[PDB]
Amino acid sequence: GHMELFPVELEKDSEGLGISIIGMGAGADMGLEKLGIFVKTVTEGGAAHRDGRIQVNDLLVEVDGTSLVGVTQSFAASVLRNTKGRVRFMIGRERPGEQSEVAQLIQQTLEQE
Repeated sequence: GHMELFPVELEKDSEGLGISIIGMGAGADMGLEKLGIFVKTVTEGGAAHRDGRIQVNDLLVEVDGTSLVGVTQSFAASVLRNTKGRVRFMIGRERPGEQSEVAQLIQQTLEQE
């Protein structure tokens, strides 16, 4: 499996963006910090919903010129304000996972020799 680090380029309206973020994740390791400021919502009023770029299941891994990795939600909210009107982000979603081994798992139960 992997995180799909795909480039996301939005175009904001005169309104701006139309999303929200949320501070999820656990592991404030102090100098690594495996946190995830994922998209909390993607408001229909804004360009993000109408474009279909930043989706509610996406994660801001890095912005045009600033790596996130796992910051505080305030940091992420602020990076989008420090950046230009159009910036490419690298969204990294953990798309795969439910591929196999779900619920029942593999579980070598029929082999106990």
